[PDB]
Order: sequence, then structure tokens, then C-alpha cells
Amino acid sequence: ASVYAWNRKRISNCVADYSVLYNSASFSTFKCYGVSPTKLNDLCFTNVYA
Amino acid sequence: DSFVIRGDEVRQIAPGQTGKIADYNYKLPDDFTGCVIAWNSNNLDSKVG
Amino acid sequence: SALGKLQDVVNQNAQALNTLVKQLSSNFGAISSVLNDILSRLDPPEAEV
Repeated sequence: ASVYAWNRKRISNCVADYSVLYNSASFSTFKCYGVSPTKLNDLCFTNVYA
Repeated sequence: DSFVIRGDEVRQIAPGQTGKIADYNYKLPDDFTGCVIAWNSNNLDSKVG
Repeated sequence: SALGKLQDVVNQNAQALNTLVKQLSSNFGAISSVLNDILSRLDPPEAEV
């Protein structure tokens, strides 16, 4: 979607492998703010939104 | 320490960075002191083939 | 209220201990007041801060 109508998707009831996001070189910017990128496999979340 | 990397990977030669060559090629410590030097070498380290 | 002088000292000491225990719940400007949450969420360069 466009940025004025940006698409929000809920992520819930899943086990998430974020290591395929870190190890992929396709992303020009991979920047996390309130959490370390390498600790994402060690934590549990709810209210995940893309 | 001399090496050749890509142009977007020069941000990963730094303390406290997350990245690819930082983890598996060249890691700098958090208490690193010194200077990182980077310059473009497309005229020397590149071939048309 | 005959024994108020001793009870005043007891109440002051217990209230000072309760305030000192309560001060652990404050984050003092950090992201969390729990040390384990910071150590499990962040890399040591920003977890140090």
C-alpha cells in the first residue's frame, strides 16, 4: 500500500524465526529501537503489527 | 587492518554494530579506539568481466 | 498513645525501609525498572546506558 494508506497486519498465534530477517542481505536498512536484533529469537511477544 | 568490502557495508566497521561482516568477517570491540578509513576503489578493485 | 515515642521511631524506620524498597520500582528515565528485561532486550552498548 501507499504511505498515506499504509497497511497494518496483525501477527498473532505463531512461532517467529527472526534469524531469517537478520541473515538476509536483501534489506538495506534493518534498524531496531527498543530491542536488540539478536535477542528477538529469545523473547515472546503479543500485539505484533507489520 | 586492511580489507575490501562493499559500499553499504562501511557502516558495519564500527563498535556496537549489528551486521553481516561484523559477525562473520571482521568484528570491532565495544571499547575500540582508533580510526576507520574508507575510500572508493572502483577504478582499481573492479573489472568489467 | 502512651507509647508514641517508641512507635514513632519504629514507624520512621519501617517507612524508610518501605521507601527504599519502593524506589526499585522506578526506572529513573530508563526503558524499564527491571534489570533482567534490559539485559534480555538490548545489546550491551545501549544496555550499558
